[PDB]
Amino acid sequence: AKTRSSRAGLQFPVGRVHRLLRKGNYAERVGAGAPVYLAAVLEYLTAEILE
DNA sequence: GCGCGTACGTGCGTTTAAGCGGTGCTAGAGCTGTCTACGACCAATTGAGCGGCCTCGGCACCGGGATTCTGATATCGCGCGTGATCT
Repeated sequence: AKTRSSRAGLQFPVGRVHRLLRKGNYAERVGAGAPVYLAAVLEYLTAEILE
């Protein structure tokens, strides 16, 4: 699978989250797992609200 | 506004443990050196996401109907008071 969400088994965009973390002036560098973790958390909260 | 009653406040006595000074021990926070692997950066490219258009059906509108339901009165039942009868 190409998309990083598919690798992480998520419906939210890991690539977009990584890009925002980088172009958000949050830190000099952004780990590889931070976008995955944040996408998973956002997906969980979205599902929790939508249920 | 009035009246009650009781529950905090003020004060004195007793008790507890906070506080201060002192010494000891070591746990971990900080610093230093070294090294590796993770991420930024770059290039290529292709595919996921977005804009737009179309179809359709979920829901907003309107009309008619069922359903509470809120308030009063009144009827009926129950309770209290007064009158009549019996003991």
